[PDB]
Amino acid sequence: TNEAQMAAAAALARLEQKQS
Amino acid sequence: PNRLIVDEAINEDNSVVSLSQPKMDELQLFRGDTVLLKGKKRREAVCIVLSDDTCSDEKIRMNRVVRNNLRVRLGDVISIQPCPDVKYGKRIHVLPIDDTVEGITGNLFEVYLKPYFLEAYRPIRKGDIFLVRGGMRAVEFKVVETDPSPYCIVAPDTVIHCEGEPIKREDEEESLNEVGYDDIGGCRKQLAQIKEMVELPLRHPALFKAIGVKPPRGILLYGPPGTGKTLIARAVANETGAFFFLINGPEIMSKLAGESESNLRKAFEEAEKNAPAIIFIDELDAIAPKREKTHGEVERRIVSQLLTLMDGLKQRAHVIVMAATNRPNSIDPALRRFGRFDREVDIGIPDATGRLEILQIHTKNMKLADDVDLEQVANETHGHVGADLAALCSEAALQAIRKKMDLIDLEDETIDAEVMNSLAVTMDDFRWALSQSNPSALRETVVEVPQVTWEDIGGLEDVKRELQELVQYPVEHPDKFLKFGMTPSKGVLFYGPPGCGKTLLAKAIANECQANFISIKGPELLTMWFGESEANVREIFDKARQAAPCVLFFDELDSIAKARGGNIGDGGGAADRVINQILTEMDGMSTKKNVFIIGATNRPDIIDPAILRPGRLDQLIYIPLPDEKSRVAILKANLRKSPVAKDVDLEFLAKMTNGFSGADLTEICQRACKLAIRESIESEIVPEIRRDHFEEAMRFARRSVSDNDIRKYEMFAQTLQ
Amino acid sequence: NGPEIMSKLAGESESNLRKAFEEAEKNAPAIIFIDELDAIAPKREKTHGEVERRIVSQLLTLMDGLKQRAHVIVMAATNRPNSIDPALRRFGRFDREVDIGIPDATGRLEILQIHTKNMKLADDVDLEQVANETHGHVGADLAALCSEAALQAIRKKMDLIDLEDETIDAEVMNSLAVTMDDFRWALSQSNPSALRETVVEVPQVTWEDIGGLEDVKRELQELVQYPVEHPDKFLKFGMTPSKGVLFYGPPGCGKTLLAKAIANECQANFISIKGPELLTMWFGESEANVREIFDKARQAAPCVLFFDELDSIAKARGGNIGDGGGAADRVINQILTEMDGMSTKKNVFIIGATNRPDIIDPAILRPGRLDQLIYIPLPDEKSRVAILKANLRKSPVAKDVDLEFLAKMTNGFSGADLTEICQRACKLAIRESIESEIVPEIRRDHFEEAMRFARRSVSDNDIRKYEMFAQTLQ
Ligand SMILES: Nc1ncnc2c1ncn2[C@@H]1O[C@H](COP(=O)(O)OP(=O)(O)O)[C@@H](O)[C@H]1O
Ligand SMILES: Nc1ncnc2c1ncn2[C@@H]1O[C@H](COP(=O)(O)OP(=O)(O)O)[C@@H](O)[C@H]1O
Ligand SMILES: Nc1ncnc2c1ncn2[C@@H]1O[C@H](COP(=O)(O)OP(=O)(O)O)[C@@H](O)[C@H]1O
Repeated sequence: TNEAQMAAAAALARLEQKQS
Repeated sequence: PNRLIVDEAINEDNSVVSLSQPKMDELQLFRGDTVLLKGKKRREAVCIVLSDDTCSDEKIRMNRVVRNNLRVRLGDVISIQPCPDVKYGKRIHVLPIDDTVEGITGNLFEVYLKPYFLEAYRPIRKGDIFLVRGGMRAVEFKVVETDPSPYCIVAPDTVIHCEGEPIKREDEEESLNEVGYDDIGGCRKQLAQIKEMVELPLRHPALFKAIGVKPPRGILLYGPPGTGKTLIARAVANETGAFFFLINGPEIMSKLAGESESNLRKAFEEAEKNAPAIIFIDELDAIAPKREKTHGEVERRIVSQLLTLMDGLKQRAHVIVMAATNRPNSIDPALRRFGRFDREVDIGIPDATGRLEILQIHTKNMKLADDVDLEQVANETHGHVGADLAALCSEAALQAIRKKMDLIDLEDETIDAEVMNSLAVTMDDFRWALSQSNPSALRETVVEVPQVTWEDIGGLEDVKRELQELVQYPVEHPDKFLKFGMTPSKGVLFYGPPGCGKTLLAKAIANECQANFISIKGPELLTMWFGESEANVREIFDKARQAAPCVLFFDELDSIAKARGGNIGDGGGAADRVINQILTEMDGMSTKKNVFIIGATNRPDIIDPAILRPGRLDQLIYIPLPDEKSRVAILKANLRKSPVAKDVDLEFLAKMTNGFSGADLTEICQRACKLAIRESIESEIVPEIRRDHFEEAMRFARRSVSDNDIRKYEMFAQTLQ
Repeated sequence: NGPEIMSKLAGESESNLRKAFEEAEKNAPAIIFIDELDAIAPKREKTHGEVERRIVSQLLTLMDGLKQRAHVIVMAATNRPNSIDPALRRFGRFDREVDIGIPDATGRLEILQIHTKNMKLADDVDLEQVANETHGHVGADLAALCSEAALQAIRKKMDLIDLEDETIDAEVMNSLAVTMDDFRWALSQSNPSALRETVVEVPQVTWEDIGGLEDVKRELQELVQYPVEHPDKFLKFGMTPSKGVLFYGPPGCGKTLLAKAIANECQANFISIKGPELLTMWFGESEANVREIFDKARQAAPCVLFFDELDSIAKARGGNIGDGGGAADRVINQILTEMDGMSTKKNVFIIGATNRPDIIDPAILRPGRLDQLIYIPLPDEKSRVAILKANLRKSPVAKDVDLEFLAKMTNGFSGADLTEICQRACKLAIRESIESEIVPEIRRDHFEEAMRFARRSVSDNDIRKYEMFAQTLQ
């Protein structure tokens, strides 16, 4: 659903900003 | 159904797990969906699923925060199900755990929890424990009250409370600041080998009781001090749950006859009572030194006592003994016989990637400024081990603390959370620490997979292909070698002028093959000659056997001849102690261990001809000074890291630098870059390297190989046909 | 076992050792096994303590007490028969001994088959390939290899199906097969514990592997086989069998294969000593190891003891220049000493090889030692063809390859140089075949190209020296 996809977008942005 | 094996994660995030796509399709969930994980003792966790190219189909990758909440450990299996009906929460109450709230006060919510939840959109469940890092502290929190149940996503517009005393940690949960596998940086391949040996005997002992196979009962770790030998042994015990017993040589050895044996025997008896258990004996060479190297009754007896205690492990169910030493040959050889300590792992010194990983691990809690570059530090910290890289992190933190924090806070044990979080560590603080630290393992040989690739070498197109045939084909296409009865060569020697890329050639083939590169330099062969310690040759070759696949590179093979006079010397022959042991180990090394030996020399006329016989370094490759097209290629390759102006004529430079080696063309490129940088800096008191910078660099650069040396090298190569 | 007795305090080790012998008598017939014997009864010169020397005396008296302890046999294990108190070897006690050594390729295959009796193997598993690759392994390492291969198969399947319980369903184990990749994986991860030990076994080299030298093959048969196939004829005519032969001539002409091939035909244990080992003993002043080498040859009899690179020390000392002294040194003197004491009827035949006979101590060539000398010249036209055929025997070769033409070109080449040509032509076929997948045999073009890169290793300056020396000996 949409609240879970917003949670995924936030978690993915954190991982990519820190790992890249 | 929906069962997945719990393993470690690459993504460190407190709400993220990773699955391989075939399981995402069978579970009918998509990337970004929320799922529930069912662990042990009626415990559940909520997380978001992503995907990568590293998770296997049968495994689920999760971090320590999720495993702790599920009360599961690496190697267990959990059930996964989607829960697409997850919605946002309204009010939650989160409080810190007392175990971490020590020496700190102030508004921990504004410092930790609010940055953690604000625009974070994290799914939480009642009772969830999670770790928030910052201000050089790691504080963990528990969710104690929620309006929705049993889980919800925390949106930026929700109300979060944090009022009340810190909560005491429960006995059913472990502290998230305890040592685990995520605290170990370099030597990750060694940890993987240990996990294969230890995780299954301890996590699933029923399989070893039911199946006719024998578990390892003793693993010896060796390497320089400060590399993680004791960190690994403890991390394994913490992850598997086995009781950890600590023994150390010096303490046991300091005891009198009858006391050292009782203390050592007791530790083994306690491990059985507390089985499953791991016994870690540090400084094994101190507790059990070679009997033939001692004279005292206590030293001879305590070795016998350890040897019989190790054999007793056939009766002590689920007890594994680990030990640490500096060298595998510093302990009584009986310990290494079938049984007892029949497994060993070469920990060595962290490589360039591991050193960065260690710096990243020991900065997790540190607030770094935008100018901090830990990769640059990792590249400069040659010879440093984890103990030294951790020191750099602490020392850099102390520089930030003395500049700012010590002008704010009192001489007390408690600091406001806001003051700690307001403190950041800059590049000047890491640079200061780097100049103060001194590597504790700079003398030992470092073995690692090199980062040099074929694109780093200008010219020598046929030599690059030759190494691929010598090193890759024997293992990439073994059926062709068998079909035609081919016998792979065991090594190759390079000869010719210096500075033409001999080192890059050996590294580049090791890189593409993903093989370890062992660099042995002249000073090592000279030390063995002058110190009459050629036995160290056997240890070098033994490392190549354990590090395989690897490339073992012996530079400056002429240094042995130089030790005895080189050009003149005495009336004897080329054979000597060091080269004889090298030749012996070469003959005893089989191509079946995937070890390829490369040699190099700048004086091939004085190399013991024995090393060039069939079975040794039978292949000879001449590496001349680069030709006209190669010199241009070398200049272009070195400039890949910086913008080059359109007025730069690389062919003109190559035409002038007729007698230059690749090493000299690099100095020209680097000097021209430094000159461009100098102008750039002055303009602020430029975007690219201009023709004027290369023409100026030409005024300082010189060829390192004289015309007399060029003729000598060409005439030698011609003589060899 | 040593550690169990030595770990005890003074007075406890002696009582415990005595009790073990008493129980063997009470339960006679009985066998006592003392492992790590050198830990309890090391050579006397290696211990000075009162307790260590006393427990040795206690073992000696208990061994002698076996004249009263009817039907009790005591066996013991050590790493070296000369690392223990020599008193134990007196008549009785531990007078009898057996050399277990290490398994050869056939023994290694048998060990792998034994430790897989209970194992389910996939159709691709070939334990002969493993036995041939497991050089330097002993039974303990081959058992570990099999176990590790099983553990890899276990992790792949048993965890995959999540069979977490106290027992395993037999049907799951029945379908759990170990593949060839799991045995090869275990081989790559394992590490032989006896890799640097002396390897003594019957070689697999046969006469078909040696091109040319028809008269040398016959000569070795007469030197090695006839003294034991027709001992009555040697007595009848008063013949004194030769104890060894020295090979000389250009390098790379089969000196080593000749010694191995005769050892194979005779089914005798072949012992290979190489130059670096002779140099190690000289440089380290450890020439006592020569006596151990000859003692192993006696224990391994019938055997062929091959001393390669007899000139390694003479060259190390300067060869043509060096010092002002003679050819005698620590190592060659011990070699001559053991040769003189070698019994003719012990079935030990010694073969040497040198590349510089003019710097070999002439004493070794006297009657009773290496009195026979065989010259191994560069192969001739028919021999070079035979060498090329032998080196190509294991590979498909195209019909357009003219080995007689190539042999005519390589007039100055040694057998080792003809092998390089064959390997170069193969190497080209290897690349060509690999490229076709990114060919079925080695083509004439591969030999024609290889011929332009290979060179003779022995120049005419060295051949003239070899020929003149061979002429000097008639
Ligand atoms: N490989 C490694 N990876 C990460 N940290 C390491 C590693 N090796 C050492 N360290 C760190 O350096 C320190 C080593 O101290 P300690 O555990 O006492 O080890 P030692 O046995 O070297 O004394 C610890 O702070 C540990 O976290
Ligand atoms: N063919 C080449 N292409 C690119 N760079 C080269 C080449 N040859 C040498 N260099 C540069 O010269 C430096 C020295 O090379 P190296 O092989 O270590 O010389 P040495 O013979 O002193 O070991 C290297 O760091 C490399 O950057
Ligand atoms: N007569 C021959 N027949 C077949 N192969 C030979 C012959 N002579 C030499 N070779 C090849 O040359 C190589 C070296 O022979 P070897 O006798 O080991 O040399 P050396 O004894 O001088 O060290 C062998 O591997 C063999 O393949």
